[PDB]
Amino acid sequence: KYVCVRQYDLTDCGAACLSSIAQYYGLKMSLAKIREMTGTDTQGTNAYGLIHAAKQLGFSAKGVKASKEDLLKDFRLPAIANVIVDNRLAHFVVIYSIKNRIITVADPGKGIVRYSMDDFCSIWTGGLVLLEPGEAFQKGDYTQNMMVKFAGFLKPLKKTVLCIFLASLLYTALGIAGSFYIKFLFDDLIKFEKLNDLHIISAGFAVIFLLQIFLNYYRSILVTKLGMSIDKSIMMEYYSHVLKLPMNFFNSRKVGEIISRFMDASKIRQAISGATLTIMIDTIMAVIGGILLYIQNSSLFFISFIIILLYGIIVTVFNKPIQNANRQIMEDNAKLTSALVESVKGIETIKSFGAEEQTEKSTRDKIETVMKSSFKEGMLYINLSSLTGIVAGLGGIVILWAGAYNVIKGNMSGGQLLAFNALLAYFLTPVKNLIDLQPLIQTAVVASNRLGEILELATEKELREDSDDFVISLKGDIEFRNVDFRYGLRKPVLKNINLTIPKGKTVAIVGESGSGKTTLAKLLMNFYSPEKGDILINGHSIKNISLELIRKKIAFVSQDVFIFSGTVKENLCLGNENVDMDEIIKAAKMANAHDFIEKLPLKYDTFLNESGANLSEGQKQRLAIARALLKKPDILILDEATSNLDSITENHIKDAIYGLEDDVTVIIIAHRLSTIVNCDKIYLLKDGEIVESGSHTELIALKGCYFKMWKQTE
Amino acid sequence: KYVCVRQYDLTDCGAACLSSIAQYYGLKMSLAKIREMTGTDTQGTNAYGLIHAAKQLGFSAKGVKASKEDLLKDFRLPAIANVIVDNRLAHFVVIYSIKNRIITVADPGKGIVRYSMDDFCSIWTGGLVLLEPGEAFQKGDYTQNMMVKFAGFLKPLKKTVLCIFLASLLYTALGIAGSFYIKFLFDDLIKFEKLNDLHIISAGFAVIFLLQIFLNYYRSILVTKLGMSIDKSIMMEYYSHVLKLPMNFFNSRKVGEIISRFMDASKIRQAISGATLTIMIDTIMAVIGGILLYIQNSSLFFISFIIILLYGIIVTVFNKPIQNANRQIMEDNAKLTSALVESVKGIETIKSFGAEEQTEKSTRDKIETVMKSSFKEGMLYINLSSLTGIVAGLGGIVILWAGAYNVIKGNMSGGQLLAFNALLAYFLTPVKNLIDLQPLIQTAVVASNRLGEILELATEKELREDSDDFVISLKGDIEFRNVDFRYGLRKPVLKNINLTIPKGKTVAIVGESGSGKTTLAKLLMNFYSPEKGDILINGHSIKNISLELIRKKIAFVSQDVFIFSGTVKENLCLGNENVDMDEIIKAAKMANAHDFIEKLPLKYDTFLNESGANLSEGQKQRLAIARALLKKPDILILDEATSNLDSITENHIKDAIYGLEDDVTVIIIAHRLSTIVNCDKIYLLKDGEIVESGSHTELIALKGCYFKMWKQTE
Ligand SMILES: CCCCCCCC/C=C/CCCCCCCC(=O)O[C@@H](COC(=O)CCCCCCCCCCCCCCC)COP(=O)([O-])OCC[N+](C)(C)C
Ligand SMILES: Nc1ncnc2c1ncn2[C@@H]1O[C@H](COP(=O)(O)OP(=O)(O)O)[C@@H](O)[C@H]1O
Ligand SMILES: Nc1ncnc2c1ncn2[C@@H]1O[C@H](COP(=O)(O)OP(=O)(O)O)[C@@H](O)[C@H]1O
Ligand SMILES: [Mg+2]
Ligand SMILES: [Mg+2]
Repeated sequence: KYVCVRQYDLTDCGAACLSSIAQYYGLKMSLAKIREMTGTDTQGTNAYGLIHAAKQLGFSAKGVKASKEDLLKDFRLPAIANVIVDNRLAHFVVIYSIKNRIITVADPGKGIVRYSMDDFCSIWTGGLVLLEPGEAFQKGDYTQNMMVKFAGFLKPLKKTVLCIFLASLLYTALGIAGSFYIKFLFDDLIKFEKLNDLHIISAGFAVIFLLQIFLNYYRSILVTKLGMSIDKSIMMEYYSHVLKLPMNFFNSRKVGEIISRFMDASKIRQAISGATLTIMIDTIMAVIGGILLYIQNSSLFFISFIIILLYGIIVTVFNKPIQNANRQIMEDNAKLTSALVESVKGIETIKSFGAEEQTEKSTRDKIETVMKSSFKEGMLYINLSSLTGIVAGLGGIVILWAGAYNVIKGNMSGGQLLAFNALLAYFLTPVKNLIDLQPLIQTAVVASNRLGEILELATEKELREDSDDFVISLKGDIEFRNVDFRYGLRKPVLKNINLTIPKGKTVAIVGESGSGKTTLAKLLMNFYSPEKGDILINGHSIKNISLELIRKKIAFVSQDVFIFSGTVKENLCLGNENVDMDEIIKAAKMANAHDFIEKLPLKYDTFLNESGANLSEGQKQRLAIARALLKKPDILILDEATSNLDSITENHIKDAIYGLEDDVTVIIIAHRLSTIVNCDKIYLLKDGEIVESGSHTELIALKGCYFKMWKQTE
Repeated sequence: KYVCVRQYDLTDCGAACLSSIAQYYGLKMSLAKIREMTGTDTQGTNAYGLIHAAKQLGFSAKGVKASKEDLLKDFRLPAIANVIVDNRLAHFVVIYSIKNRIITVADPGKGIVRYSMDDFCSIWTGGLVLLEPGEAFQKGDYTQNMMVKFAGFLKPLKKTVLCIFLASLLYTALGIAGSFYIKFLFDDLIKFEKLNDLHIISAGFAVIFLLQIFLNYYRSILVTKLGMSIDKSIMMEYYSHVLKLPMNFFNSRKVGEIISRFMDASKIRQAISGATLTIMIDTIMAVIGGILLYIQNSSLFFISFIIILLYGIIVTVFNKPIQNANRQIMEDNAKLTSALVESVKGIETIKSFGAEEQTEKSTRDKIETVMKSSFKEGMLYINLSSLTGIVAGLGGIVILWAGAYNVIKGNMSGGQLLAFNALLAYFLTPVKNLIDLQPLIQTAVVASNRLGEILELATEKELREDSDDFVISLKGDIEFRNVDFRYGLRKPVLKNINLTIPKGKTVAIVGESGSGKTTLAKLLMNFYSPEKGDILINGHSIKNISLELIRKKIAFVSQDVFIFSGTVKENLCLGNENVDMDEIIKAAKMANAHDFIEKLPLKYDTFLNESGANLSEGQKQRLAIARALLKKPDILILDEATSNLDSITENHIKDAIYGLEDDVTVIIIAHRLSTIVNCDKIYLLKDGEIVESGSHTELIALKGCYFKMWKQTE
């Protein structure tokens, strides 16, 4: 069988292909784990990541660039081929069989498809990855059934589910009892002209219906409460786990990918609470209805069974094409909305270049594509509805025909036929719902896998080693031994930095843009870990210091500061909750912010709308600096904290942090060389290694890269 | 009556309040016209904007701060009051009546509400705007009916609407004829034991049903085609008008506000093609069904009429609360999504400050609020469904009861009762749909107004003056006369900006961040117009040159560069539709971009994913510079176009610009002073003024702000 693992996101096509190959060869594991192994980033994965993950997964993989002629030759069928769609997006596919000019490929985006050779090589890039099990490829099933894990949420709520079951049973029994009103009307009351009996029986059936309505009300309230509880539990569990995952999880994913998993909570709930309750109620409901129908007449029961069989066959046949059309519509709508967002976000360039006519044409073409996909799905739905209506109406007419024939033959009465028509609802609707549960359960299973593969990921605290409790301070020499680092599986950023930062000293790191300075700042702060080597504080390894203390004694002022929607009192007290106002005022004094914030409306409680969109960039930078010095750190890192600020405020903060109390280490990452000349030591980093060090005068005396940069920049 | 104009967006509370006041006083205008009159930006309007718009509208408006005791006294009741909603939003409300300690206020976000004086004063800021009509307040109704305007898309589609109407009439007639099968069964066939007649009549009714199904198929296909056509037409008209609007429309609105009308298009279409057709079909079909039911039996028809009256009353009663609950749910979901996006985007700061615990608490609280709103709406729906089910089921039971009574009394037969039960569908479903049209029509009207206020806005071309056809190029001295400017209604950016760029000589403009240099760059390109004075080229006013020529002969490289999703060639040729590859290569060389593009996969057709997300900042900026020089301009503006470049590329672009042929004017807006020294003339901008002009030699010698900044920044 050709395994085709669906891709959950837009950037895990290669991971999906590798998972498909592994499952075909007998190894099934989490797709999130493989996506971590392949070094998948926000820009998808590449061939090298696939080969590396296959090699370290047990396979014996290799890469090869081949033309169309090489495909005619013989080799291992299950290979991964890099393809390009629409002179556009680059995907990966799994070739499963090279037949006569026709190639079967599993594409994670679409499914199992057949491409003729010519168009395949038109879209297939020359790259190719060959896989084959090696010496150590122990087969396994390292994954867990995730519907059971989420269904375990029903254990605390067994009292609510039990009441729903009883209410549903009583509702069904009352409805079945009340469906015989039409039988009692024609066979007994109308025929014999009984009036008092008519009134009494009608009043009794009205009371029965009112009881049925009350039971439905109670059951609906209970079901709504159960669904809300399950939704809240699932969303809160997912969010609580996500907030603890390491930093390499957030930089390998987009905001949309993380946020969209919340809808998966409702998708799972719709089958955890809905599908199970529907099954339990409708199985007994349909069994009772079928027994009663067979009691009424066997032939009519068989006719109704044939009707429901035809309905189920039609629905099962139409299942997959409808979901394919829905996926295509979703893709087209995403493309159209992305184009609209891009064209309205860069409207200034379009206006300047006079491209308002071609943008309109492109948008119209995308709208046409969306309409074509919508028409395809609508035609599918119309065909399905027409077939279902034919089946239902012709079955009803045939049931009436056969019932009239049976009444004529004397096998049954007219009231019995009308009672059969009434019980047809209580027999067919449960089975109809049971059949219709199939599309919901598949979507719920997909969402359960998508949301629960993340829950298996180890958090940041679980990956840490054993910590030594005798360390209570981070004051001391900061030693960078031979440190390697690379963001995932890209080219290395840091190669052989080996430096020492003395305690209580103002140290500066300068270099070209995109050279590995912010990377060093994040490495010191324990975001990510060095691939090779160690980082030491006061002679102690960075891995042996508790994560809570390491994040509480190191303050960061990033290049792209972030301010959350809230009061200034809350934006300046993100971590701690018990802090005096005097400390906040003192912290804002050194950042040249208190005078600015005082001019704002009210006091240190003004709400910052839209992540501080009313704020300006320099003001937010001052706020971030104030927060950093408010944290009272042992090490303070300023990653270009004065890039936007004017000369006066920059000088003010420079003299403020220059004369700080206590032996608090200060590191300043600078792009403009003239900004800092008074730093105790200056480190020159060019392409991932330090080349020069010392005081500013010392590097000037020693002719080298620093002097050339100073001369060409000043 | 108390007028309460609801707000269409999140930033038009003050505009909605002013519109409500005007409508209360007899003047009705478009909300978009008022919104642009108030100077509403993306952060909303304030008291000054409302006062200015009211004075422009003929009112005699004033602004004053009021205390709690001030409300005790008497003043003009219809006044706008600034309030603070949930310590987050600076909203505006319209006070209408001051009753005994209870204040009636129209809030555009909620409706007409009543606040206790204590609670209001707790949520009411001291500010107050008093409005009163002046000498010139000629009333009117300066707006059009958007529903009638959007109903004009049915004119070319009058043939399709006619086919649908005829098919629906035939379908309804066939169904009404086929509903008598059960009447023929019991009164004629079963009673008299007719078998061959039974088979013949059953076959005939089956054929009738098949014809009905075919008619439904054809009508559904036509309806789908009609809906798709109308939706596409509305969407394309809206986008075509939006692309032609001035820039003050695009920077006063968010991206979401502009994009959200593409769903309003579908909302309008749902009533353009749904409401009219439903009315036309259902009125006639309900009339026929009611006449037939009255023919069958008068008392049962009256019972069914009472049933449908009760259903309509219940639906009308439950209309408003359901939509209020839905709006509340939408607001809460939007808040939760915004919080989730904020938390995910700023995960680095949360981790660095160890604030995962409190972010989880805030998200849980927002989830709880969402669940509360969801439960309120669910309970409203449960109550509505229970009442409707009671009415329907008890009506059916009562109809069966009264029909049996009439059959016993001899006023009708059993088959007549069964036929009445059958025709109950064709009588009750039409009126049910007509009653259910109310939520669709109101939402469609709101969406139509929202989408059509924009279409009344004047485009960029319509606001221009007469164009001089004798102007063919913009090569000449560029004179800024006494020029004032201010974005929207904020603090003015330029005061007396007066300067002269010589023809063909490279000139630089320097200053602080947020000083008003990019504003000058936009002003020279007809984005926005100066409040006072004129801008001239070669003695010709900027307002007398065709907008097509101005945008064609001026090239702009903004501080932020936008790259559109597409091949490099398409981006480099955004405006012109015809150009040879040699010029593209030549332009790329002088911007130091050709070498980078060569190393990319493919040569120049490399599609740039996600608006060029693959490229770096320097690569994007070099590509934009290449595009601008490819434009072949007469004036080239570089608004900080060398910031992200390294020194080598900076020098290459610098001496490429200095090596430009022809007398092409070059303007360079520079932040770093050292970046430009060789410019022919330098203008210094500090506060909306040029205080010092000249080359580097004289400006350094002359003591002033430029000398101080050069000394303190180098
Ligand atoms: C909650 C949602 C409910 C929605 C339904 C809304 C309606 C609800 C209420 C409906 C009741 C009122 C509607 C009319 C009912 C009688 C009509 C009829 O048969 O015609 C006859 C009624 O004249 C009579 O003789 C009266 C005797 C009543 C017969 C039994 C009716 C059973 C309905 C159960 C009662 C309702 C229980 C209420 C429970 C809901 C007239 O023709 P006749 O045969 O010649 O009459 C002989 C005497 N005569 C010559 C003097 C006239
Ligand atoms: N989040 C990320 N994911 C993948 N690669 C990154 C990320 N951030 C930076 N890089 C890469 O690492 C290199 C180092 O950049 P960085 O150290 O951030 O520059 P700077 O030191 O100027 O802040 C860059 O060339 C960039 O391509
Ligand atoms: N899109 C806008 N809407 C409203 N006000 C703006 C907008 N852009 C700029 N401003 C205001 O006008 C001034 C113009 O500054 P600007 O020329 O952008 O500075 P710079 O030359 O450093 O880019 C700014 O101080 C800002 O407050
Ligand atoms: Mg950086
Ligand atoms: Mg600028």
